[PDB]
Amino acid sequence: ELSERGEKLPAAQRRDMMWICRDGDRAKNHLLEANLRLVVSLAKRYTGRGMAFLDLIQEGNLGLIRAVEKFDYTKGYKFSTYATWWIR
DNA sequence: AACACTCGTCGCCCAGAGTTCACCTTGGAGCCAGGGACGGTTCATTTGGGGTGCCGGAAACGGACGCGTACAGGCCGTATAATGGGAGCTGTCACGGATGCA
Repeated sequence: ELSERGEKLPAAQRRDMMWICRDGDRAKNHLLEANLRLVVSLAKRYTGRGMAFLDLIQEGNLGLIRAVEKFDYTKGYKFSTYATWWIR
């Protein structure tokens, strides 16, 4: 929003925003690397037909990306239950 | 064993078979002369008929044209919890050389 129709942002008001942006992206990454184990545990079951183990794993990884992007913590549910549907 | 009769065979002699040799007729075979009518040709009609180009238009007909419907394929989302694969079967030998360790 500040890019066009903004203000000459001072350093105190710019560096903090940049830092929190990087922090959020890093936290997202961290959750993904945490839950790849759930991804592989789910994808182990669909083997033996069509495509290979690693292809299934990477498709589950894409599904996990989608699940994290569309997750909602306010609902007070464990993340695994929501992510399983998207992985599948 | 002694004795007294009738029949082919031939020649000859006269008449015609039928054949030749050899005489008169007469229906010609055709040759030409003359006269149709005749069928092939040609040319006058003769209006009975074929003919037609185009259209008013009536109706089919071919298609455009606009606007509805139809599954096929695609996108999307599902909130207890569910957090590291089965399986592979492997009896070769020669052997040159790199090669990871010596």
